[PDB]
Amino acid sequence: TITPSLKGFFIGLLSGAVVLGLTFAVLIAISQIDKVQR
Amino acid sequence: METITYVFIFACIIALFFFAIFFREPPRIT
Amino acid sequence: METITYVFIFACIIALFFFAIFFREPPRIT
Amino acid sequence: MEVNQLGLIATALFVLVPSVFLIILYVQTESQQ
Amino acid sequence: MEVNQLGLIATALFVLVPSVFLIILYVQTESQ
Amino acid sequence: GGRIPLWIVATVAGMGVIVIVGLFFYGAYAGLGSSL
Amino acid sequence: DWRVLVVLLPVLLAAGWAVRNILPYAVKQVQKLL
Amino acid sequence: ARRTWLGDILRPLNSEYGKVAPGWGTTPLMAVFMGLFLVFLLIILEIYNSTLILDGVNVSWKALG
Amino acid sequence: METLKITVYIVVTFFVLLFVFGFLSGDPARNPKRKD
Amino acid sequence: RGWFDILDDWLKRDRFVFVGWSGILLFPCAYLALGGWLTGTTFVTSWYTHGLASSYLEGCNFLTVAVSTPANSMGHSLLLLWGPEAQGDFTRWCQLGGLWTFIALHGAFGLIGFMLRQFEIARLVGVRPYNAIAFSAPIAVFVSVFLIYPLGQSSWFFAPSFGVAAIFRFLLFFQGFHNWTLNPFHMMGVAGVLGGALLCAIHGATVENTLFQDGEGASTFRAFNPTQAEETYSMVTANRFWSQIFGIAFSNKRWLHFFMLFVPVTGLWMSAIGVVGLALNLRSYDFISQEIRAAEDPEFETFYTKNLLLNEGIRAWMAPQDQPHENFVFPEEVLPRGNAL
Amino acid sequence: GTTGERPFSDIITSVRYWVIHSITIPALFIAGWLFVSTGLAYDVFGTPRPDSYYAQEQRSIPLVTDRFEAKQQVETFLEQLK
Amino acid sequence: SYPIFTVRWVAVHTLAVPTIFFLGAIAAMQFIQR
Amino acid sequence: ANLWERFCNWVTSTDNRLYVGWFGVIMIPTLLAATICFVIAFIAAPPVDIDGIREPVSGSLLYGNNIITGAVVPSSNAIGLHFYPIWEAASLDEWLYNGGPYQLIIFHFLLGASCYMGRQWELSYRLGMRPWICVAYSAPLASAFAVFLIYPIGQGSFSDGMPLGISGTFNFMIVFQAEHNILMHPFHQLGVAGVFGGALFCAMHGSLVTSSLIRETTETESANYGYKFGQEEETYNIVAAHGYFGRLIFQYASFNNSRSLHFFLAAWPVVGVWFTALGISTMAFNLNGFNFNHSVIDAKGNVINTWADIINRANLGMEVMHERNAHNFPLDLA
Amino acid sequence: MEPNPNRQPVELNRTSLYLGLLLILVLALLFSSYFFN
Amino acid sequence: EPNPNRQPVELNRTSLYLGLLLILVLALLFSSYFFN
Ligand code: CLA
Ligand code: CLA
Ligand SMILES: C=Cc1c(C)c2cc3nc(c4c5[nH]c(cc6nc(cc1[nH]2)C(C)=C6CC)c(C)c5C(=O)[C@@H]4C(=O)OC)[C@@H](CCC(=O)OC/C=C(\C)CCC[C@H](C)CCC[C@H](C)CCCC(C)C)[C@@H]3C
Ligand SMILES: CC(C)=CCC/C(C)=C/CC/C(C)=C\CC/C(C)=C/CC/C(C)=C/CC/C(C)=C/CC/C(C)=C/CC/C(C)=C\CC/C(C)=C/CC1=CC(=O)C(C)=C(C)C1=O
Ligand SMILES: CCCCCCCCCCCCCCCC(=O)OC[C@H](COP(=O)(O)OC[C@@H](O)CO)OC(=O)CCCCCCCCCCCCCCC
Ligand SMILES: CC1=C(/C=C/C(C)=C/C=C/C(C)=C/C=C/C=C(C)/C=C/C=C(C)/C=C/C2=C(C)CCCC2(C)C)C(C)(C)CCC1
Ligand SMILES: CCCCCCCCCCCCCCCCCC(=O)O
Ligand code: OEY
Ligand SMILES: [Cl-]
Ligand SMILES: [Cl-]
Ligand SMILES: [Fe+2]
Repeated sequence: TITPSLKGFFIGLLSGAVVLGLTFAVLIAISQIDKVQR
Repeated sequence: METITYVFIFACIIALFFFAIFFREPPRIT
Repeated sequence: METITYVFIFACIIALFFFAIFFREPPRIT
Repeated sequence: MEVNQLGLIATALFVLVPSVFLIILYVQTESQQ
Repeated sequence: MEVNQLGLIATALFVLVPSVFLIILYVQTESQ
Repeated sequence: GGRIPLWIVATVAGMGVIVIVGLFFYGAYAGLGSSL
Repeated sequence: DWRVLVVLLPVLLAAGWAVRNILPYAVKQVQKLL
Repeated sequence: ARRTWLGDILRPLNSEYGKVAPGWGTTPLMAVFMGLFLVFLLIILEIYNSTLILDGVNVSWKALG
Repeated sequence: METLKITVYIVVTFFVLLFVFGFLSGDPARNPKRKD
Repeated sequence: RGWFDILDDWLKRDRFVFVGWSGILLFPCAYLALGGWLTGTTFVTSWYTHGLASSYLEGCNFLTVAVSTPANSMGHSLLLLWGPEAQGDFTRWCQLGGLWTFIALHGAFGLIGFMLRQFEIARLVGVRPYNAIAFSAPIAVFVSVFLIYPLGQSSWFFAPSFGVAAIFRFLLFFQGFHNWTLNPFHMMGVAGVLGGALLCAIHGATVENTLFQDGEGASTFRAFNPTQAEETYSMVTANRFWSQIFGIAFSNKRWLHFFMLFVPVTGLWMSAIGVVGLALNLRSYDFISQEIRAAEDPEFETFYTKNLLLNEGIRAWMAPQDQPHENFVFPEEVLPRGNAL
Repeated sequence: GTTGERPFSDIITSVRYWVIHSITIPALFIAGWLFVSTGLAYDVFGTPRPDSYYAQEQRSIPLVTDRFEAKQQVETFLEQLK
Repeated sequence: SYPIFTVRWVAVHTLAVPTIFFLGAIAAMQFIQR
Repeated sequence: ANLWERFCNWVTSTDNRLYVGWFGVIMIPTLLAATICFVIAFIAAPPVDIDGIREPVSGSLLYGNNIITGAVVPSSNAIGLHFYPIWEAASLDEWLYNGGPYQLIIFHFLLGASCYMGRQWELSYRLGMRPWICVAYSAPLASAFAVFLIYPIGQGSFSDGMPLGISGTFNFMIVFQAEHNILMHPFHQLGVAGVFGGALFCAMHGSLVTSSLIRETTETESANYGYKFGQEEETYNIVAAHGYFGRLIFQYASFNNSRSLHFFLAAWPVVGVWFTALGISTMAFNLNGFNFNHSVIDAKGNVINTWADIINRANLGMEVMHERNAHNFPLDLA
Repeated sequence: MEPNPNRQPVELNRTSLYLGLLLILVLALLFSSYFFN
Repeated sequence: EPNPNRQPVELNRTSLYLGLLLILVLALLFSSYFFN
């Protein structure tokens, strides 16, 4: 069944996803605002 | 060690035969 | 036999020093 | 001293085989020039 | 078999040294 | 802009380090880690 | 517990004070982004 | 170049050098598979490491019987 | 041993004299630019 | 002109600190590795894993603080915060050694990020990637010593702890238990590091003492312009000097600088290999010929047998306190000791 | 040879910089001070205080000996002081 | 006209802020007695 | 054109394949003496009573050593700092038992190496170079004096100088750590920073220059053939190297002046090795590394071990074992 | 059938010879003690 | 100042094959006596 460590695994998985998705979310936003002029 | 040494020398000679026949200096009419 | 081997390698290195210094390829300008 | 008897052939080929390799390449370099 | 242990190195060098000599002379002939 | 002269910034900053570092060396002889 | 607010107060006050003193010029900056 | 019978049979398998699908093609799909495989390898590692403990998975020699 | 001692005393004195008198022989002048 | 190219644009802007795609991996991991080490050395104990104090808070100084390895009972556990050992409790995680794995793993991924950064910048500027390649050596050392080594032993406990003194203890451990000085892979490393340092000093001094007079000042630094095409020192006079002093000199500037890359990079790679062996206790501990003779002939003594007595003292005198999980109790009467001392 | 950020030399000689930072620096310093002087650091990190490395008549180290009960072990040692 | 907030500003304060905080904590520690 | 002036001119000639010079007039015989005695001793010398306790240590190949274990063994503690030339022994047999060859080798070698340094000055002067390469070599030279002369002076005996051997070197550094704790001494810590940083900057400089070689060759040839001995033009682009390294870090942590760069290369390892040679030379007078043994104690007074105490346990093991038959009294005061 | 166009001469200059022989000899000097053990 | 008496040396492929054969067959002959 769904043991304590498998629960921890999912916690770690979602926390990583939040960190990466939040990071990339912020990086895309900034790059959209502050573009380079060609 | 001695069996291996005899077989190794013999095997080198057999390889030499191969090269001496198939990768010889070709004789050409000069 | 081990002593002979150690000293042989050492003497070959000294000999190499001699050729490397006195029989080097000469540096030549441009 | 009771050393490994094969240490001698080990050492001898360890010196001989790569040294011969270099000498072969050196000499055929000179005879191009 | 209780053979002489310098037999191995004596045979190896008997092959190697003269063989290498010939190989050296042959390769430098081809490149010239 | 260039109001505070830089030599004054760097003297005061410098004495600031001398002080905290001196505090760390005093603490080697007092309190925890002093052997006493 | 209370010791956390004690610790965090100088940080919040200092961050407040820098906000107060820089806000005007930080607005100029954001506007220039198109 | 020399033509041979086997060569002529195999020919079309070596005839599309340099052909690409346009732009990003299936790159988004590739990334999905990569991410699943990372999770899959995390699980396998953490099982071996005993950081992930699962019911009925005794990571020991004693699992041979 | 006394013979060995004497020999080494003489050999060392020889080389040290060469050194001292060699550097006294106008050594600053022995350079490639300005000589005196 | 979609979001990927736009983000690429922004990551690769010329700014005071370049970011790049490699920065997404490098900057978080480098900063966390660093922050974990400063946090742990300032506040965190080693009492429950080691029976040691190890933080400024506890009374330690810069030389004795460390982030110490986890307890031997953790094995090779990743020791994730949310893992089954600490169960999400930050405090217990700290007390159990979690900061050690945190620093080591984030440091590992930071090293990758840095070498990717070297690749990324070199590609954007148009130079060859030899700086990245040179950095493989510190990578090999890090992973072999901090990861491979404790992975072959019983646990992370036996990896280096992150501290000045703790590393000193690592060196001494390796002498007494592994006889690491006798290992030819270390010896090659030594030659490579000492040889690199020698090359560094001898090349800098040669250049500085074969300069061309290119200005009138007594401070010769000002007479160099980064865009001049002309060599600033005389290779020819440097070559003559060294040929007459040492017998041989460099004559090829390219070979010279490649050799400077090669020597220390190779030395570090060699030592990494030896440490891999020591992961398995595959030591160069003994010479068998010497031991057979010495066993039979009590008048045979060499510097090799003298150093093994030193190792035997190191092990017996440091094991109980250095390996507290083993519960070694050595009564006075079994400690090896010479006369009087 | 510039990428457009403001030179540091110009910033730290400026009056506005020092109007903000003569506040923000002592504030951060005193914050860290209180983190320790209040005892909070001990509690956050689990670091023993000088009176809590050993129980009064104990000279054994409270060494963790189990991987999966390690947490409970530390908690048991701590209770042997309370 | 220089911008105030930049990637550089973040990198600088990412290091500077905890540095001063740790310095304050380490200073307090010199007065701890056993 | 007199006999002396001709001789002086040959001694200082810049046409000699190897420069002689006035420093060379001393260097050549002393180095030949040291070298010839070292080779013979290493191969064939009999065991030497290094610690003066009639416990001879075998150092040569014929008496059962290999290359790693062999050494020329230091002179007997019974001699201490007394001068022991050959002619002071009743026989060569005696001189060999008591360790005479060590003294002959180290004194000739230190003399010869000091002259080596001066000879580097001298030739620089004859070639119209700047003079300070010899100052870079003073760092290794100082280090050799420290382990062969200064440390034996402070401790009272050449029997505690470094053996002329590979395993003897290790014995020396282990016993040094037990009696001094060189590792906790800041001058050794700076020596490590000097040689680690030296290796680092060696790799850096080599890789940056190698990274920015100007394309002068095809891929079928060594790029080294793109440089010709004596060409006037630089062979790499320092602005490209600086443009790479200043972005790797930030702009102002990278050199754009090659002279400052190469001075830095010279200075860092030289200065670090000066300090480490001075570390050995001052631990010669027993001003040892930091002692934090039992520095941390708890409210009650229990000792709370740190990694320094663990170091101390290892040092104790080296202390109680070394020269195991040589101490009769409880303190190893030298 | 044409001869193979991809063939190339190989070279080793005298300095590389000296450097390689030194490498080999010093390595043998280093490892020989361990081979004899 | 080059010496005018030097000459190139040659060994053609057939001579290599002949020599290598001689050497291997000699070794195959004598090796039994070397091991004895
Ligand atoms: C590039 C940045 C980076 C990287 C590479 C790492 C890497 C690591 N961290 Mg670090 N970390 C980072 C940034 C990073 N961290 C940041 C910014 C912080 C501050 C928040 C931390 C804080 C942190 C802590 C506190 C800890 C780590 C730990 C770890 C390790 C385990 C990571 C793990 O298991 O992830 C698992 C997760 C992933 C790999 C993410 C996979 C993404 C999947 C595919 C997406 C899944 C889809 C989603 C869930 C679906 C939604 C469903 C929903 C609707 C229900 C590893 C060495 C641990 C450690 O060091 O242990 C010693 C630990 O305890 N990290
Ligand atoms: C003449 C003396 C001498 C010399 C020159 C060396 C040289 C060496 N030793 Mg040996 N050693 C010696 C004596 C000596 N040793 C003796 C007597 C002993 C006792 C047995 C040892 C025991 C010993 C051990 C036990 C080990 C070595 C190792 C090494 C290597 C270290 C390589 C390195 O740079 O690691 C430095 C570390 C790295 C390069 C790793 C990556 C570092 C990254 C880039 C760090 C980035 C820092 C980052 C920016 C943050 C810093 C911030 C913070 C500090 C403020 C090197 C070959 C190691 C080895 O062989 O490794 C394979 C090793 O583990 N030595
Ligand atoms: C102790 C010795 C040592 C140190 C400290 C060191 C340090 C460094 N070398 C670097 C580079 C190099 N090193 C090179 C060759 C060498 N480096 C050597 C030895 C070392 N190199 C040697 C001997 C060589 C010769 C082969 C090259 C060729 C380079 C570079 O190109 C590069 C550079 O730019 O130099 C100027 C820099 C990489 C910065 C980085 O990764 O940022 C990112 C930071 C990260 C990823 C954090 C990693 C954290 C580590 C791995 C774990 C935690 C460490 C703790 C925080 C501190 C612990 C301290 C206690 C143990 C006392 C850095 C300054
Ligand atoms: C709860 C929550 C959410 C938590 C918050 C956590 C959080 C979210 C974290 C995310 C962090 C974040 C957003 C990112 C920003 C973080 C950031 C700023 C990270 C900092 C990372 C960091 C530690 C970086 C490492 C710095 C580093 C080690 C560099 C130090 C400088 C250094 C030692 C440089 C060496 C310079 C030197 C001495 C000379 C070079 C050597 C040498 C002589 C070279 C030779 C040489 C040089 C030349 O020049 C040229 C020309 C040539 C020829 C040549 O030979
Ligand atoms: C004071 C009296 C004179 C002292 C005698 C000195 C003798 C030693 C000199 C070395 C000769 C051998 C070098 C040959 C090799 C040789 O001829 O190199 C010559 C080579 C010249 O380089 P160039 O730039 O001309 O050539 C590069 C191009 O050809 C590219 O292919 O120099 C080097 O590469 C420098 C680095 C050599 C670094 C090795 C030197 C130190 C090695 C010490 C070895 C010690 C082992 C000891 C074992 C016991
Ligand atoms: C771990 C962790 C984390 C992170 C953290 C961090 C990020 C931190 C950082 C931190 C920091 C970042 C810190 C810092 C500190 C610093 C210091 C403490 C400093 C000091 C300094 C010094 C002391 C110096 C001095 C000096 C000298 C001595 C000489 C010269 C001058 C000078 C001044 C330099 C988290 C949260 C995620 C969670 C998990 C865990
Ligand atoms: C792929 C990159 C991964 C990046 C971040 C991964 C780690 C982020 C840290 C988040 C962990 C903190 C929350 C988990 C705390 C555990 C609490 C609990 O177990 O209930
Ligand atoms: O360290 Mn310990 O201390 Ca200087 O002496 Mn007393 O013993 Mn002995 O001879 Mn060599 O060594
Ligand atoms: Cl001893
Ligand atoms: Cl005594
Ligand atoms: Fe250079």
